Amino acid sequence: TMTDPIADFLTRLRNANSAYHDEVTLPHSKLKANIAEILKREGYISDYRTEDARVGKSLVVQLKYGPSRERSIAGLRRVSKPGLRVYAKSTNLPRVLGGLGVAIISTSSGLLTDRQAARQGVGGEVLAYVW
Amino acid sequence: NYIERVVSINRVSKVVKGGRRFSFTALVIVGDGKGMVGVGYGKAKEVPAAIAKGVEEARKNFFRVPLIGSTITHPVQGEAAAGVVMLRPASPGTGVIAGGAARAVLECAGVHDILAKSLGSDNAINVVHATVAALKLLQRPEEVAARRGLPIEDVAPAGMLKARRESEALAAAAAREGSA
Amino acid sequence: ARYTGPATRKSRRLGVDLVGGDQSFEKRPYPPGQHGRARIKESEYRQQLQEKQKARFSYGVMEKQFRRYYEEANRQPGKTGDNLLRILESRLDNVVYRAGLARTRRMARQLVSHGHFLVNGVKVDIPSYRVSQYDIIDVKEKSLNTLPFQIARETAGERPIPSWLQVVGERQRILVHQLPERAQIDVPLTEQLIVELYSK
Amino acid sequence: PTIQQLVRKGRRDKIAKVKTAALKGSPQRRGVCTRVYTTTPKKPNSALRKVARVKLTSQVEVTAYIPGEGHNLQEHSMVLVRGGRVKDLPGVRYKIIRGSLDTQGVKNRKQARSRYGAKKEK
RNA sequence: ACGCAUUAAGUACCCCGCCUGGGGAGUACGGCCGCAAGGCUAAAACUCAAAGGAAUUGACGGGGGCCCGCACAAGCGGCGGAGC
RNA sequence: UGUAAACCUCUUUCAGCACAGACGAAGCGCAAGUGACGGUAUGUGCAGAAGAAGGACCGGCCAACUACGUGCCAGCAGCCGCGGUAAUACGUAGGGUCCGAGCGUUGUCCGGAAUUACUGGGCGUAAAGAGCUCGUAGGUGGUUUGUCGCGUUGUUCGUGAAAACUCA
RNA sequence: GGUGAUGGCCUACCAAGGCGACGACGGGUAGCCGGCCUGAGAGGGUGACCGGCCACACUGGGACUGAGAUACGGCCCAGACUCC
Repeated sequence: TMTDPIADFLTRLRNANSAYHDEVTLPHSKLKANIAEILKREGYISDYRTEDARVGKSLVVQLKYGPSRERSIAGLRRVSKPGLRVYAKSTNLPRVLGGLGVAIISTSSGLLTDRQAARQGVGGEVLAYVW
Repeated sequence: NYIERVVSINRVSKVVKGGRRFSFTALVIVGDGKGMVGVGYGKAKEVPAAIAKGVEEARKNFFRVPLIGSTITHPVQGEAAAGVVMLRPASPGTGVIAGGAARAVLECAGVHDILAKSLGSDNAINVVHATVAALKLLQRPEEVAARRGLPIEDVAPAGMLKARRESEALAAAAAREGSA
Repeated sequence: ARYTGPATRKSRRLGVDLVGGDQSFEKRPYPPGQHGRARIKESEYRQQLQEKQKARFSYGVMEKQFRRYYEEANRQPGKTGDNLLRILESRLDNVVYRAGLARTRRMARQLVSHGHFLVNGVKVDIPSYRVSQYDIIDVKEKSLNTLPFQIARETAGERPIPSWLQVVGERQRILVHQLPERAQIDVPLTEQLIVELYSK
Repeated sequence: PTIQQLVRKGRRDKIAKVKTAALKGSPQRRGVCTRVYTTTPKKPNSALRKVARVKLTSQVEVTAYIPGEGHNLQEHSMVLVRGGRVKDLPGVRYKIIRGSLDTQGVKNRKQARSRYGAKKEK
C-alpha cells in the first residue's frame, strides 16, 4: 500500500520532470506543502498552489524549465525512509554535490535547509536530497 | 600542444575459410591539459594506422571538463556499459590517484589532484567510458545558480568561493608574467 | 650507510646531470651497460621510480630515510611535494653544499661527518641533522686552517648561494633565515611524480 | 535484502580454507622421510621430479619436493620441510629446505645462492 | 546482450524467500515424516583454473531455398581376367 | 665494465693506542664519608686510506638483457606457463635494477576483495523468486486536532585513570 | 538460622510456580580491557611489551589466625610422583 507519502511526492516529481510535464497534481498534506515551500524557495520549482478536490485539498506544483529546455532539477532522492530512519547532528550535516545541492532536514524549528540548520546550530532528521 | 595517451592496444581476430584475419585496435585519449578532453577508438590492420585513426577520432570528439583551478567541482559517479567509476575532488598537492585508463583520461583532461576508483568491469574501454560519463555529469556553479535562479552566494559554499578566487588570481598572475 | 659507487653512472642512467660540471655525462649521455643503447618501452612506474632515483641519488639519502621524510611531509599541512623538498633541503649536508664551502654534496657529507662543523656551539658530526630557523653554523679552528678547506673557501667563486643561506665573514660563517619555498629550492625534476609513487 | 532481514539474519563471512595444514601454525617443521622417489608431472609438462614422503613432527605424512639439481637424501633421513606450491605435482604442498639438518646445499650453485643454502665461494 | 517497455525487467516505499566459483552433492551421517517408493533439513575431506550467460565470424548438418560441373541419367569404348 | 681503476693531492667520522674523566646525589649520614653502572659515556692527543659489503631480482604484473652450456633431459614457477640443438623464463657468465648491515624464503592477519555489499551487490536467460494460498509472532503504515517529551535535537555539569594516537 | 551486609545464602511450613525462538538447557572455543596491526572510512583481525582488573599456585577438598586470605616460598586430609 501507500507507506511513504513523501517518497511518493518525490517519485511523482521525478517522473514528471523526466517526462517534461509542466504541472503535477498530488493529494495534499501539510508536510508536502512545507517541502514544496522549501523547493520553491531554493529555486527548484517555479511555484506551487493548493486546490480543493472532492475528498480534500490537492497540491499542484509548476515545474521550472530552462530556456534551452534544461531541467531545473538534476536529481531527487529520499534518505530517511520507514524502517531505516536517518538522524543527523549539527556537526554532521550532510552535503550534496559538495554543497551545490540542498538537503532538507526536519528540525524542532521546522523544515530547514542544511545551510539554515548549520547556521542556527540545530539538527534533526534528514528527509531528502535535491540537486 | 595536444597531449596524447594510448591505454589499450588489443590484437583482434576474425576467422574465414582460409584461417584467421588479424587486425589491431587502439583506444586513444587526446587532451590539451587545460580542461579539454576527448576519447577516440580506432581500428586498423597495423598499430600505427590504428593509432592514427584513434587520434583523429579523439580530436573529432572533444569535450570540456568543469575544473576549479586544479580539481573538479563536486564528487560524482559515472556509469557506462558495465563499468562504474567514482570521482571525488581532492585538495591541492594531492596528485592524480586513479587506475590506468582513468589516470590517462584524467591527466589528459588537465586534472592534477583528484581521487578516482573503478567499481566494476575492469575492461579499459568501459572504464574510460564510465570516466567520460562521470565527467559529463559535472556541473559548474555559475550554471547551477542560473538553473535555479539564485546568486552564486547562496549556491556554492565559501570554500569553493575562496578556491575560485585563488584560481583566478593565479591565472591573472601568469597572464601578467606572460604578457610583459 | 653511504653509497660509494661511481656518481656519473647514476646521472647517466637517470638522464639528468647531478653533480653538474663533469665531462663524462656529456661524452656519454646514454644509460650504462651493454644494452644501454636499447630502445625502452614507456611506463608510468618507470617515470615515477626514476624521479625518486634522481631525488635520492642527488641528495644522498637512503630509501628508509626518504620514505620517513615523505611520511613526515605528507603529515605536514602544506603540499606534499613542497614539504618534501623543503625537508630534504633542511639537511646540514645540503645547507653546507648550498653555502659554497663544499664543491659537491659528497664533499658536504664527508666534511660534516668528520665533524668539521659546529651549529650553535655544539660539535655536530651527523649529515642528516635538519637545520632549523635562526641557526648559526661555524667551523672549528683545526679545520679552519686545513689545506683543502682553505683552498675551497679562498677560491669560492662558483655557483651563487640562495636567499635564505648567507655567508657573511671570511671565517666562512653560515646563517639561515627561513626554510625554503618551492621557488627557492630550485633543484631539478618534479615533485608530483614523487608523491604519486609513494601514494601507489 | 531489506534492513529488517539483515537485523534478523545478518551477513555471514565466507569460510576461510585452511592452507598448509600439516605445519600446524609453524613456519617450518622438522620431519623425516619415508621414501625418496621421482614423480611424473602433468600432461603439458614432462620431467622426472624428485620428492620425499616425510613423516612430520605434527604426526602427519606429507610429500615434499626437493629443490635443486642434486640431493644427498636417502631413505629416512632428517630434514626440514617448508610450505610451497608446485603445479606439476598435483598432491605436493610442501618443499624441503636446502642447507638445513641432513640436507646439503646444492653443488656448483653460484646465483641466487641463499635460496639453495650454498655457502659463498672463496 | 537478447530484450522488457502502463500486464515493466522503468522511477520509488514496505514485508518475505533466496545467491556468494565448478565438481564432490541435493550426496554421506543425524533427525522428522511415509505402508513402501522415497521426501524435507543438509555437510566435510579431496580435486580443478575454470564452470558459465549473450552475441559475432567461419566451419559443419543423414536443415531449408535457388543454381551449376561427363556428377548422375541416355549412349560409345575400356580397366579389373591373359602375355609382355 | 669506466672517472670506474691505476697514480697525485686531501680529511680522517668510527674502530686502535695514550692522558683526563661525569650528571644521575637542593639526596643519605652525625659522621668524614657515601655511584653498582664505570674508569664506562664523554673529552684532548698520535698513526695512516689505512681495519671495514653484501642479498635478491632482471617474459608480463614489475625498475632492470646479451653470450655460452644442456634440447620435453637437467631444472624453473606467485598465476598465465617456460624447457622437443639456434631459451631474454633452466645453469654459468658478463652487464643491469632494487635495497643496503642487511637481503630473500616460510608461517599468520588486514588490504586489494563492491568477493557477506550498513557506507557498498544481486535473483527472465550467468548462482539465486518457496508449486500456490491462508494465517501466528514480527516488521511496516492513509488525512487531521490536542497532549506527553520516550526516540530525535540543542546547551550545561560529572565521568570517560595513566600510558597510547594527533597538534604545538 | 546465618553474615559485615541484602538475599533459597540455609532451614521448617505454604502456594505451583520461574526461564525459553528478543534462542532456555546443551556442545565447542576463549581470560577481559586500555590498546596493537590493517583500512579512505565503516569494518576485519588481535590481546606480544607497558598499564588496570580477574583466576590459579602438583591434583582435588577444607578451615584457622587475622583489619584484610586463590593464604605461590602457611596449616589439615586424600591422591600421583621424587627422596630418606
